[PDB]
Amino acid sequence: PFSVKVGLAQMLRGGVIMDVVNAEQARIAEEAGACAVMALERVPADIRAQGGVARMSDPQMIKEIKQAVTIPVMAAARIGHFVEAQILEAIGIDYIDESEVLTLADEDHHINKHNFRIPFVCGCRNLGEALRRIREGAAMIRTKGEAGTGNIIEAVRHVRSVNGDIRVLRNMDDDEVFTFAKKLAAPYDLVMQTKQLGRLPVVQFAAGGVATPADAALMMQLGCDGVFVGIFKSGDPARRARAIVQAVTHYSDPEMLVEVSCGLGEAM
Amino acid sequence: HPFSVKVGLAQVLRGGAIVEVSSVNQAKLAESAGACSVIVSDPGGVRRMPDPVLIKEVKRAVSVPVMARARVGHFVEAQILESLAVDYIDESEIISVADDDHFINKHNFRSPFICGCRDTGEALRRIREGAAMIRIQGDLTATGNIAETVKNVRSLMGEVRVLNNMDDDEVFTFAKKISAPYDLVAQTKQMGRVPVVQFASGGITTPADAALMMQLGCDGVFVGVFDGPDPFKKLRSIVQAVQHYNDPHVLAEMSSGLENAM
Amino acid sequence: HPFSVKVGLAQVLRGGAIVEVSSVNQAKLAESAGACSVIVSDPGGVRRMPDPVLIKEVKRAVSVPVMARARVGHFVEAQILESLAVDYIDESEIISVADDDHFINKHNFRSPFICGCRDTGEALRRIREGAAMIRIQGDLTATGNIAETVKNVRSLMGEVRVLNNMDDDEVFTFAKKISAPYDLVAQTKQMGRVPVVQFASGGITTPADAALMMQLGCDGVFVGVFDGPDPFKKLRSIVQAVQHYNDPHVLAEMSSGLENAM
Amino acid sequence: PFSVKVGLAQVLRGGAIVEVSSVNQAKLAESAGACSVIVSDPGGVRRMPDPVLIKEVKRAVSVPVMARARVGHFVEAQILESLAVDYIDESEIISVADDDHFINKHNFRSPFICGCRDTGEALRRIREGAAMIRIQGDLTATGNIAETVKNVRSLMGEVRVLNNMDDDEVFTFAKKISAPYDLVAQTKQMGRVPVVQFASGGITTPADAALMMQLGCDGVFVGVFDGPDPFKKLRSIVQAVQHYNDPHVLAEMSSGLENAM
Amino acid sequence: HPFSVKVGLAQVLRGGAIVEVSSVNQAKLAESAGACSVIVSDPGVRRMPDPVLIKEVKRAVSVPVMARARVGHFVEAQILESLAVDYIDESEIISVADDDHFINKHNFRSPFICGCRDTGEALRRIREGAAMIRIQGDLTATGNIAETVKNVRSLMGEVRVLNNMDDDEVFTFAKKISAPYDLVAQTKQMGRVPVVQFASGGITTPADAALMMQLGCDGVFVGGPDPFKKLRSIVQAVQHYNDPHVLAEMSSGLENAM
Repeated sequence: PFSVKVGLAQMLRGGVIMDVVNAEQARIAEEAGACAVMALERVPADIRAQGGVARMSDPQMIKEIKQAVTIPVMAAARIGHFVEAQILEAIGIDYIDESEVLTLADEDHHINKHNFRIPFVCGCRNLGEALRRIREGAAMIRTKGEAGTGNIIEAVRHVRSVNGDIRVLRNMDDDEVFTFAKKLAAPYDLVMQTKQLGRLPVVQFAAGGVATPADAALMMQLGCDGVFVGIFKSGDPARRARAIVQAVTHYSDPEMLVEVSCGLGEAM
Repeated sequence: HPFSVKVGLAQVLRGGAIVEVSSVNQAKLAESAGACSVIVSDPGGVRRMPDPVLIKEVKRAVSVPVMARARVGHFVEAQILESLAVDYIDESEIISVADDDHFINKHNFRSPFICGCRDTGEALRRIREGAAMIRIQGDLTATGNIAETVKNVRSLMGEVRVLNNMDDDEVFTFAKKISAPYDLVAQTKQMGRVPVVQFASGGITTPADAALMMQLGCDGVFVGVFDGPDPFKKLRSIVQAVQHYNDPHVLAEMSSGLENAM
Repeated sequence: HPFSVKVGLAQVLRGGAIVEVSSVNQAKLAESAGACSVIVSDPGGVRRMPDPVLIKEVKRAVSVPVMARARVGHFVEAQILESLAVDYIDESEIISVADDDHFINKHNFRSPFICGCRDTGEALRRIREGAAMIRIQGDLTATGNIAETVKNVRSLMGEVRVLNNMDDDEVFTFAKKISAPYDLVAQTKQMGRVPVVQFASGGITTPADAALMMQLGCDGVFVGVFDGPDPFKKLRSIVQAVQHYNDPHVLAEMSSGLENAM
Repeated sequence: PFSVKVGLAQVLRGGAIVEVSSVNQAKLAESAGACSVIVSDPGGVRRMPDPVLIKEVKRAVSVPVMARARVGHFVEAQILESLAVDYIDESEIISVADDDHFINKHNFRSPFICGCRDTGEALRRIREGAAMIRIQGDLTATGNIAETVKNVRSLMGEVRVLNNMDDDEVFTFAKKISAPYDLVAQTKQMGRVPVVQFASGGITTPADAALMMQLGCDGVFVGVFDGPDPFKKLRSIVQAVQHYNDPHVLAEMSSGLENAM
Repeated sequence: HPFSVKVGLAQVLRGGAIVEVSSVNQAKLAESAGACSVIVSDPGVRRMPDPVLIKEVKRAVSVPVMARARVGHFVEAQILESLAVDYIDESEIISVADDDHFINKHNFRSPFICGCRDTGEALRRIREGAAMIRIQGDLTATGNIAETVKNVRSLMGEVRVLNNMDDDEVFTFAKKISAPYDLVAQTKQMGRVPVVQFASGGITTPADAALMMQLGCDGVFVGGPDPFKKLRSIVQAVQHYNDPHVLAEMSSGLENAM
């Protein structure tokens, strides 16, 4: 059943997930080629700027969305808040994001995502942190990045961190992986498994600081399966959104990138 | 002992929420929504035991047990509350400490006391002084954040598990380390539980928060609901939540169109 | 190599000023005053490569070569600029870094890149990645102060002099210390120069500033003139200044009744 | 085949293992109830023992013969596997030849034992490929069991903590002790180290030996010869491990042994 | 290149053991046991060996003869080249004559070996003109192979990191190990350090010598009991570093090590 949740997330490759806080928006996201939406109650820029405790979103607003778009719907559940998760599985969302963008609810432990028949997406900033979330049940990893700044510098750090040590791992002396696992503080099986496969045995995405087409495409060029975006804090949400989507599906095509970035308006 | 009788009184709260009120209006609402008790409170500035005319008014406006807080170590304040004949006293680190070296000698009262804690020794030490009930202090302030609360419930429950399965020979050294009375440690081991009702408190703000504490293994929660948009609605939900914690479809409905939390 | 061809393209800028513009109006002014190029810029907040519609508009409004900046390590941004067919890309630490561990692999582009530097190893490291031109970073910000710029030009030129006259046996250890590729070090020694066009930038604000950089031995300057009172006038003067740097009587006239600098 | 080596090592439960440096010593040890012997010819650099010596011992006794390799010195272990030892001890008592990596024990047919100071360490030697764990104490010939008791208690105690821990909290527990998560769940469900667990270091008397056993170990190592009459001392310790919960047995066993070390 | 040529000269030593001698007698012993070459020495301040010595040893044997110069002692090297040794070891085992600069080995015709503790150090020696790299272990006669192993590992390890590394990230990699980027890029392609790579430092037993070989080395250096026997054993060990059966018979009764 893990194999299957993993599988369920394969459908997302080459995808651009978008954060939303209402139907109008979610409608805008699909209406622009957003492979999935991730409903909330505040976008991360506003979370940083407006403070307060950020928690799961109210069912209502999660339902009013899931009933306005055909594409998968995700929702955030405070790290460690297994009961917020529950309430989400019940309500019938496609994916749950145990999101460090929301107010950490347990400093010592993450939700046990296995005890769920619904697939989880966890944040990460490096290989270990990713191999640990996967062991807890996460089916689909993403990068922590930097949430609510419009600066993409941290996603880059992270993406590179992980791909980096992965490549280090791929060609490591077989007798040296043990030690590598200790220093990574990660489960030896999952390591050897990432070694064999040369990548993260689950769908990997970029998140945090993606603000222009060039950003999204850099992630893809760096080696990501897709990107997250939090788009509505810009000037014309549609154009930009369609552009970012177009960007991920033509990431290796400069000529098109130039086209899709043309007069998109003021970013964040 | 008269201690068991008190421990016994606090058991009839198991499976309930305890709401914090500062008027009569607020108490008449909490009881309506199904609170199994209301704790009377004043509300920077120095915070003390609330006025007796107010503790008197609530006690009257509701049929549920009435609790009131006393400053830590303020045994005279506690004598007054007892005199007023309220059902429980909470020696509450939420208001202004009055003795930073000593808590009330709770064995000198007829009233069952509650004390807050952040870990197991704190709880066993409060108990040994005569607390007949414990609550994991958590994040004081009106922070609406359960983290510290979860941290503190986790520390406790977990510390008790370690204790439960411990080699008897090591329990001495364990008692020394958490700074708790050995025999109350040995007790807690025998029963694999803290010998008193154990509630969660601090930062509970959503049906979900409340049900999480219960699933962590608590006997109920405190909520401090009137800094919300629909206090009756939200309060009902939290009661329902605590009452049906293992029921996600129920938890889902309670959380629906709830209005703004804090 | 295709590298010499690029190095070659940047040589036709020798003896010029490169002005920073953010509109079409500003570009049509810089070219009028005799700028041998204009670099297109956005302008706290995060600073990125400017909009292509704007890089397109300038490219059209002027007959002088067009430069644009890309964030450090933002190779996709650079791919876009190349695609737009601008003449030069400046991997610019002036806007928001995008990769703090790696710069663009500039050998993967047809475009000649510029990179900033504060010392010799920084410049040789940028070159080895494929910079075809160097500029002494200086005081970023719009500080109007050349000090850091002079500091950085001085460090460079001087470091090269030390290198020039060095015992060949010691150049290895020298290469290690400034953290630069030995063979590009050995090159720089052979030619007693940095194998690429070397401009000054940062804090240039007066004809005099501009002529000082030139006298220090640079190949030209960047100026970032529109936060002044008469940008055309001042800009003319700086061009004249750079063009006639060793002529004090000329420098004097250019500086006359100039209006307020920044 | 790992379960095969794990299974093999089990035939040591109940035993005392004696460090010998000659045939004359390996014999005394067998002829006193040693359930196995561990060969070495012993500051300076201490290495694998001489293959000749090992053959003499192996021939001079029927009990399983064990030998020492330096940590991370696989080849020394290839050699030992070649001469056909029944067990190889990748032992820190001997000059470490790799400070960053241990022998990849799953590349060998022979069963490996390793040392540990805590649960995490044992679980790491095991994932590497040890089929048996010994809890060390003093690496120096000190005759003091203190550190040994520390490490046996530490080991047992974490296993007990883990034995009853909320499933949701094992992950973080596996992080904090830097152990492979699944060997930690295996260890939880079993309530014990998935391999044979011997005490080692400082054991000098019947009481010492019998204390480790009462503490939960499956047997003990001893290094006896540091004494007045090693034959009597050795039988004593064996008997001690054999009858560990019987105080009258232990009193008799300890009576007039001569001086220890 | 004249460097390529030098790199070729050391490649004859591939697969051998290099015994460290300080007499004619030792050099003979060493030669019979099958030492691919011998490195001359004397044993305070340790210097280039005495040219009478290096001449008696050259005549006494038929295998390549090496000798040690002090780090940065370019003259000492000029001398060795003149009396026609086959290889020069600019060796940190004898006293350092220049703390900041190494011999500019390119200015020589005789091929140089240099020590190293990691990849940055090795490449740096190579740029200066080392044609061969030897790991460094314990500089003393500690008969302990530990540091040696650490340094073969670090080297083998970062090369493997290097081979697979994103090309854009190699510049920064070059900087962090203070290495000439263009040798780092060569090394990456070759998935190897472009010269012979001998372990040295604390090889005391056949097992040790063989371990070094199984870790990827091209050969080893080696510094009472029964020298000829032990020497034969270590040579045998490097020649059959995969035959645990031969490693076994080889090591049997080699008498006491150091």
